[PDB]
Amino acid sequence: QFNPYGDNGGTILGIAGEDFAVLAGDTRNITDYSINSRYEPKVFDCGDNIVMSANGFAADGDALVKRFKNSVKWYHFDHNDKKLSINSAARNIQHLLYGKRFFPYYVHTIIAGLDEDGKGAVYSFDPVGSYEREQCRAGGAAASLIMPFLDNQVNFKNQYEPGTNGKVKKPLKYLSVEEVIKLVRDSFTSATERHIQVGDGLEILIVTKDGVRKEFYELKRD
Amino acid sequence: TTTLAFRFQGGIIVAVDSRATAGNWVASQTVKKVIEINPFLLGTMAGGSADCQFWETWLGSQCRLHELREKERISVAAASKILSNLVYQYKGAGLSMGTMICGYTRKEGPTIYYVDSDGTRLKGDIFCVGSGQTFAYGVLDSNYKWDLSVEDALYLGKRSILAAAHRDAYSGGSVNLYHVTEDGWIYHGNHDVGELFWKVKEEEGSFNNVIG
Amino acid sequence: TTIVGVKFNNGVVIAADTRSTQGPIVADKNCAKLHRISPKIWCAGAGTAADTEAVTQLIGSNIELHSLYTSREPRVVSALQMLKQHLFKYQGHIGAYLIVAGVDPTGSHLFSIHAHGSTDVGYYLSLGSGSLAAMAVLESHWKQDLTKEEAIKLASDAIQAGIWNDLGSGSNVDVCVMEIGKDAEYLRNYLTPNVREEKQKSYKFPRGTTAVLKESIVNICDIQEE
Amino acid sequence: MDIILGIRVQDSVILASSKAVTRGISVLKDSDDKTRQLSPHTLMSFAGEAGDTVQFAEYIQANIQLYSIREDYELSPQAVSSFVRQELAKSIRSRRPYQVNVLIGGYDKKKNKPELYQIDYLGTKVELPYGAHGYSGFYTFSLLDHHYRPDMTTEEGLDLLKLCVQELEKRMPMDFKGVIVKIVDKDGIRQVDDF
Amino acid sequence: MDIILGIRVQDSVILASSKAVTRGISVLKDSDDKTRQLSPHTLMSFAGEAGDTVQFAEYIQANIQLYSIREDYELSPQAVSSFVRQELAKSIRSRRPYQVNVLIGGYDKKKNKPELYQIDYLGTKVELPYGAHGYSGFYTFSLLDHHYRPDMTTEEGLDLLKLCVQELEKRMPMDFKGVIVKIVDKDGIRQVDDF
Amino acid sequence: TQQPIVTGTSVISMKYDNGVIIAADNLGSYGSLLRFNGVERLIPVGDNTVVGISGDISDMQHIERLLKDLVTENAYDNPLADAEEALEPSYIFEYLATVMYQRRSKMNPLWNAIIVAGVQSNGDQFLRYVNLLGVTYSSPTLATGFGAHMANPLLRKVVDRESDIPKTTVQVAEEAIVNAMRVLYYRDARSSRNFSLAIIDKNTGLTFKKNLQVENMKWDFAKDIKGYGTQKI
Amino acid sequence: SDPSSINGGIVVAMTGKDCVAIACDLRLGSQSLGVSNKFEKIFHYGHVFLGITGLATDVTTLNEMFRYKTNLYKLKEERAIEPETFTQLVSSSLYERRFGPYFVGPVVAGINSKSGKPFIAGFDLIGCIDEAKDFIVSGTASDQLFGMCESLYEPNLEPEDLFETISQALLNAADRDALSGWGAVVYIIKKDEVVKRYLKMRQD
Amino acid sequence: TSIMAVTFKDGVILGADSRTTTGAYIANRVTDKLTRVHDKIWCCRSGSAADTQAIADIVQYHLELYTSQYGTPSTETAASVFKELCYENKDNLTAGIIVAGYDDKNKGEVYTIPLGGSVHKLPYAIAGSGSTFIYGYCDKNFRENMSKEETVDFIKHSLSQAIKWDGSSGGVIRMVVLTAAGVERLIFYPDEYEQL
Amino acid sequence: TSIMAVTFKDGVILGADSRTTTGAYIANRVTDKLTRVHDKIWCCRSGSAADTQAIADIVQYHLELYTSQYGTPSTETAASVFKELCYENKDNLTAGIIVAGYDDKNKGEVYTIPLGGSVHKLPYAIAGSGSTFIYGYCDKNFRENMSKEETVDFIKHSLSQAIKWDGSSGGVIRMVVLTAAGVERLIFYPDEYEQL
Ligand SMILES: *[B]([O])([O])[C]([C][C]([C])[C])[N]C(=O)[C]([C]C1=[C][C]=[C][C]=[C]1)[N]C(=O)C1=[C]N=[C][C]=N1
Ligand SMILES: *[B]([O])([O])[C]([C][C]([C])[C])[N]C(=O)[C]([C]C1=[C][C]=[C][C]=[C]1)[N]C(=O)C1=[C]N=[C][C]=N1
Ligand SMILES: *[B]([O])([O])[C]([C][C]([C])[C])[N]C(=O)[C]([C]C1=[C][C]=[C][C]=[C]1)[N]C(=O)C1=[C]N=[C][C]=N1
Ligand SMILES: *[B]([O])([O])[C]([C][C]([C])[C])[N]C(=O)[C]([C]C1=[C][C]=[C][C]=[C]1)[N]C(=O)C1=[C]N=[C][C]=N1
Ligand SMILES: [Cl-]
Ligand SMILES: [Cl-]
Ligand SMILES: [Mg+2]
Ligand SMILES: [Mg+2]
Ligand SMILES: [Mg+2]
Ligand SMILES: [Mg+2]
Repeated sequence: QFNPYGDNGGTILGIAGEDFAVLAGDTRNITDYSINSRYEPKVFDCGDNIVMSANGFAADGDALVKRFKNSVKWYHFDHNDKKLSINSAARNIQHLLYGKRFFPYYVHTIIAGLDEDGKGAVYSFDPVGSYEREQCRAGGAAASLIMPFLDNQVNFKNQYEPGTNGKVKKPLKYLSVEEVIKLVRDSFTSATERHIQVGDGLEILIVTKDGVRKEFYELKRD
Repeated sequence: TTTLAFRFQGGIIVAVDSRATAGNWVASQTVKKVIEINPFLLGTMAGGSADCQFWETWLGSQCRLHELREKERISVAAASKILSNLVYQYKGAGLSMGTMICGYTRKEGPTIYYVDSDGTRLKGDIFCVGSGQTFAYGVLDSNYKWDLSVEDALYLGKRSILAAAHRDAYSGGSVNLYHVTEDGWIYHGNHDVGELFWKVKEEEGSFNNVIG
Repeated sequence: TTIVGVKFNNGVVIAADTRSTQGPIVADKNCAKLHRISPKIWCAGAGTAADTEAVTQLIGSNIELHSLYTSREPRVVSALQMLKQHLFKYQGHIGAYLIVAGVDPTGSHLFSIHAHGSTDVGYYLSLGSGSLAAMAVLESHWKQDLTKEEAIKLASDAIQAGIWNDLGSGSNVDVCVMEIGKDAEYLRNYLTPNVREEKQKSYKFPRGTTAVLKESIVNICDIQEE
Repeated sequence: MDIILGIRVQDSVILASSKAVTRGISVLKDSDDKTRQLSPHTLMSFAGEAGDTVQFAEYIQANIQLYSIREDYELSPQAVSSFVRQELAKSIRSRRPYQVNVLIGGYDKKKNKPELYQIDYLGTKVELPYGAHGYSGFYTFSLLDHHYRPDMTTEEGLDLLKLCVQELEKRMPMDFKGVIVKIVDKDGIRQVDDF
Repeated sequence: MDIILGIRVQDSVILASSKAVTRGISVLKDSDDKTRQLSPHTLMSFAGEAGDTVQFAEYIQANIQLYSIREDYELSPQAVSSFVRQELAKSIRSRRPYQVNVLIGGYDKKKNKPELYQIDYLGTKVELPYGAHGYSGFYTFSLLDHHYRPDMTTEEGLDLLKLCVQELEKRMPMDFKGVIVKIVDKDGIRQVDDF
Repeated sequence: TQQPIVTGTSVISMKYDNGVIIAADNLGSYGSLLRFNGVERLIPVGDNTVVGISGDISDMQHIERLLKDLVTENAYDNPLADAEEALEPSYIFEYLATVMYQRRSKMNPLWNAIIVAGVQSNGDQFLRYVNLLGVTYSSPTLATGFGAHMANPLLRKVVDRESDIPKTTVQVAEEAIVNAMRVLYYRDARSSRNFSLAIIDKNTGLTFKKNLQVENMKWDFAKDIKGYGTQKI
Repeated sequence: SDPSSINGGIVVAMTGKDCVAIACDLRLGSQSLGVSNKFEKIFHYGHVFLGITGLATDVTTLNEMFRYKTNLYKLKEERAIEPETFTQLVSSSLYERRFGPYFVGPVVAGINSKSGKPFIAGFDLIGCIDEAKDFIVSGTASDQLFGMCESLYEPNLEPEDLFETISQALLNAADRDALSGWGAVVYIIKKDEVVKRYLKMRQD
Repeated sequence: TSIMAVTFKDGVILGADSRTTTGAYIANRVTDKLTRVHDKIWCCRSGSAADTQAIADIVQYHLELYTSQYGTPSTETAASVFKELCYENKDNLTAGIIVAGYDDKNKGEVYTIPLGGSVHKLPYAIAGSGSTFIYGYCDKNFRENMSKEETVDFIKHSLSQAIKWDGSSGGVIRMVVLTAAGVERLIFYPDEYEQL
Repeated sequence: TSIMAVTFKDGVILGADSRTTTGAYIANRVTDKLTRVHDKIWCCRSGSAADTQAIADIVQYHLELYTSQYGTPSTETAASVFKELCYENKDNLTAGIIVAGYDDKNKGEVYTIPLGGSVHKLPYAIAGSGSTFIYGYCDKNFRENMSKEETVDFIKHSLSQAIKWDGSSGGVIRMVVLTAAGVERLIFYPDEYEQL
């Protein structure tokens, strides 16, 4: 019997800052126990200061990103070159995904950018289009390894202030772009060590009011 | 998921949890399981996240179109039936929903409809829906009265979700409270279970089984 | 897993990677896959980890008793025969895929063993999920009359091919050289090409960060006098 | 069978067990006692597959009664519960396992404490203040979480138990024909004839 | 849903229908009216798969009400029952059939006779003195075979109906939370509020 | 949904400093039967692209006709069909990739794994993969089927990352490819000795080599191998 | 259906400077239903500590079995069993049930009384030994624990610092698992003193 | 697998390819499928490598113990021991074995034992997946009382074709000659037999 | 089924057995598997009798309509029409067809179309269940530019062996000769070809 789905591995990570947002993802592409590519870009600039990644089955991922990029183009044509806000993009993606409710895009989608107040924004989707704005989200193969670390080191969960013994929580102070990138790199270094489908390279896209910037880092190739 | 809604003297109380799971994996603790269909209508969400989200925000579009066309607020009966008739068309296809449509109008008063992906549409005073519905039912049925204050009713709903959050492994995170009166719904805050449990335990004298 | 065996002038060398995996998760990053059956008979194992360990211990134990009974140093063919007959009896259910090598009074030997009990002879062999990557290297670079230094190089290169290209293999290269008329040298972590880079941040917490309910001393000592 | 509950209070253990016996379409009996006295201060309620339940309960009873005669001594509730767990833990890897879940309520005369043990057919033992088997717990644990305090009287325990049974009678689909309630304390075992 | 009964006496038809709505583990409602008035002198009770029951009942209701307005005339119970049977007979060979069983109780004003029709989801129609769907008949038909006399009175019919419900409450495993009783006669349809 | 009947095995390829090399054997297997011994599985499109195809041969022949038709269609009303508006490797690939994914989405796939090797207008090397699922990826070395498991490890020792491409000559690259084909003949039970090889260079253009054979094979050592363990004779 | 995730639970162990730490959650459940919040999964035989995740009946059975075996060991050997020796005993015991295994994920932790060397080890359900230098994880949130440990851990942590690291590793892993939590215990083990700490955590 | 045994004037010759496959991967390209159960009684193995090795090991043990008590066994006796194992364990075995041996009294003999465990004495025998492709060739080209050189050519040409068409067969062509003169091993490489 | 087509100096010859089976029962022992789609374009049929007849009938219709508009079609054209039907309806068909024809420009040509619907132009082709047993024989004995008498002997000997070993094949050997001279039918009975 023909199986229309496959698993291309990989892992992605979105973090929303106070006036910035990052969307990271490893560059390794796989099937089963073989490496297809050590550098296959997974996070894409879609225009209008929005970055996107659809992790899981790469064919469905590429199709979805391609269709969203297309949706941005036609949003400009149909509405006098209006900038597609991140919230509007998110709702649009829900309809793209739910449109194939009974033959789904087998992907975990994450977009990142800035909201209309200039603050950092990350949105997260399931394969059939349910979505929610989030401060933090890891997706894909090693998501289960990364999310708990982010609950602890981004939202200061289970952390309290010394001397008070559980009475006073650690205050939720804001994180700089340099601080976030440190947490992203450590997340992927740790994920690479314990997950076989994570490695080769890490590509991070950073979104600010100035535009979209890229950073690349080597990961272990075993 | 644990969601409840009940009619009383002061209108309707709606209370939900916040957890979303994929198997044993906790996918989210910050899920909005109540949707604001308009300033007067609320919908609860249980089952498939996408199905509930998509079709209940769709419901809000149909309700808006009704009151544009008819120059009048849509009834809770009519709104709930639009959703039940829609999902009935998709019956068998695999939609997964358990929802309460909650509202208040002049002609109806406070009204709750349980709507279901199998096509079930039931009017009632008390409903609990989700994996942790049985736990919430225990607290509700023993403490429910028509003559509850808005303050006491709100607490009972909060406490009933907490009870389920504790016992049901697929419920938890936090409690979102809503209070529905004639003049629309009124949000009553997000309540983290991690803090609410220790607070309620201490103040209420309950959960003597657990050590704190 | 990537495991290989390579014959050379005056003996035989075996090698292995050090990754063990439960599904897509790495259970152990520095796993020891080279097992000692006797002082100069070593084998590398792939497949179910408990089985390769257990079946090696059992045969190694019986080989030791046999060596004491006969007043002779154990032979590789004895280990081979005992392993294959055991595995055949269990009809493949003991998931041990072994490359057995060693030196004895007969000479130097290299064999493979599969879980159903079939054995094969060769000058170069490879087993495990990374055997195809390793065998590609072996088929490209192997020749007759290899020296000791060339055989170690070829074996470790074959393991590296597995480490880099096979997701079921990784971390380090373990080697064991068994030369005729010499002690077998077990080279644990012969290569270490996968050290983790320094982390960007230290995650050491301030003392008193975690909330505690109760404390108590645990009595690990025995009942006391007086 | 269906619903079995347990709750341990200050000075006693109270076991409630349904009276219905249903074989498929009909309710054959509405006065069935799903319990056996293992010793003067130890009671075991049970529920699971037909036949296996009574067979197991009576087999345990026989063994404890044998021990009592041999040593002229009553085993502690903890000791009895451990014996029962071992029998079920042995059973689960048998040719045909006992498909039986039990609650063991006993009063330890040495420590002067009531004790309630919950053991499922796998041999999974836990000591609890209140327990249940099957779908009973899904309704009753929220009430007990809320309403239970460890220092209740036996009368308060029965009132809290009535509130549990009322909730079950409201929300459960199956008619379990009420419950037989039994109290285990320092004076032994007795049945509450009006509930 | 679960239990629906019907009995035709001398001058009326009496329909009894359970109040429980159970979804899996919980009883969500205990006051559900499993019936629709098709016309002033025709009542249809129903039971089957969730959603399909009400959807079908309301669809039939709408069609009969449409007929009534168009012709300014009430169809005979026989005519209505034939229409309903055809809809179910059409349904059974559809992509997704209506999984609904119904009883149609009506008073024919032309012939001055009560009439009770039993129709299952396959479109199997029969006129009866008394009828039931599901497991209800297994208990109730023996009582009705004994006690039923065709000249009974609306009250004698209600007493015989009470005896049926009592037997169901004794021997059925499921708690159906009592029944809503409705009488169909020359003066139309009314509900017995105390049963 | 179908099953592949007559099938082709590995297609292997890699980039080098001035272009790309691609190769595939000339066998059409019918299960374990090595049925057809003269099947060309490298199909050139113009003088700047070669499409290597593995998997179902009937579907390959269909794809071959689509590409032939693509050239015809591009020439229509196109005065620059042999110049600025000639078919690019990137155009040909994206077309195939679209078809492959559309077909899988109708649950009726073209049961193939495809590698499009070529050189672009600006001299850039093109090498990208696509299969029956519509999955696509690019890499300095690409291979299908058994090639993925055995050829890639050998070819990645020559070009391990992007920066190794300018350091790799056509002689070194071809040598690596030819060696990989020999290894596949040793170890793939559905391979043949005869193969075709294609080089697309930005300077010397398309060189298509037919009727190549695996040579310099090591078999002599077999004579010493006796029994399966204890046997001496 | 899957025996290893009916009851739920987790165990984690770590090495520090002249010390080891082992920790576990307190939940026992019947799939979605939470049954007990006092089900400890760490046991000790002399100075050797054993944590066990998986099917709860087997957790209890094995504890009783190793108590049985270590008590006989001590009577015959006239000394307490060491962590290295006990690890081999666990492996032997599990593998003897090769084709009818105990559905468990054991974790050994302790300090060798003679050498003073800190020791930890993990096993699969049939005896394979994972003897890590840094840390061992086990249970339904093992993936989560791997992620926490791999980032939070650093070598040669002092006892009171190691406590914080292992506690945060457990707590945050458990909060991303539906079948883990409902309390937690942490053992800090030094050559001749052991401290046991119950942690305050969310009860959902 | 492509295996065959052929009787001729001076005795019998066994022939085999050297390919062992796990699906389409060639696990061993230089396998020795011609195995010795006694000095001048050999066998060709096809099917499961584990099963045929286990069987051949047991047979060698039986014939070694036979020899120690009753002297050299006949080829028929060897075939009977193979049969007893293959027949009585037919449910659990996948083994297709050709037994070939040389007596002085009986000269060259060939017995084939297919899957069922039946025995068939023949002038020559072919077996293994690749044998299907050479039934026509072998039937047309076999003669009785061939010379050694003719029989080597017959086996070489036959297995060449079997290798050419069967993916499960390949590598070198091994042969073992059994005559009064003794036991001779022959090997033929791809470059030699492919050009035939 | 045992079917084959062979090109030679003067053109092409098609050959076939005559056995049609329903399991082990021979439903027809005198079947004609050599069928005419055009004056000098014939085909050999193997697989489902219903499918291959339905296909051959449609092809004959297409080539008849082709002829009426564009004159005599090439053998390549005929093979293409067969392929289009076999490929596009691969899910629902079980047909293995060999197409053979004679042009004056192209002379004798042979195209084989296996299950998948692929096309393969060859000097000669074999197909059907019985073809497996004669791959070795046919490869060794085929030469290009044979005479008519040599090609008849090659097909006769080949199909004889295929019949001998394949239970699904048997009966008479039918042949059809396609040359410039015209169309000649040949038949060979069991007593003739069995003694070969
Ligand atoms: B609740 O538990 O039903 C919850 C409500 C939903 C609106 C968020 N549903 C889920 O968590 C479901 C799984 C499920 C668990 C238990 C009962 C029914 C359904 N999960 C999701 O819908 C989901 C999971 N991962 C990502 C997105 N959505
Ligand atoms: B290798 O990749 O073949 C490797 C060699 C082994 C000797 C350490 N195999 C494993 O690591 C196996 C893989 C496997 C997974 C599942 C079932 C069977 C085999 N791993 C284990 O045996 C294993 C997994 N988790 C813990 C301990 N051991
Ligand atoms: B031959 O192809 O039958 C061959 C003969 C064997 C004695 C070496 N058998 C195999 O190669 C078998 C697989 C097989 C192929 C064809 C028919 C039946 C069986 N191989 C194995 O048994 C095998 C494969 N990999 C490892 C170990 N054993
Ligand atoms: B031949 O054996 O393939 C033959 C050729 C056919 C064109 C006459 N086919 C059959 O005899 C088939 C069965 C079959 C045998 C072998 C392979 C595939 C199919 N027979 C039929 O289709 C048949 C049988 N009985 C009645 C009608 N048709
Ligand atoms: Cl072998
Ligand atoms: Cl026919
Ligand atoms: Mg690797
Ligand atoms: Mg009926
Ligand atoms: Mg919970
Ligand atoms: Mg025949």
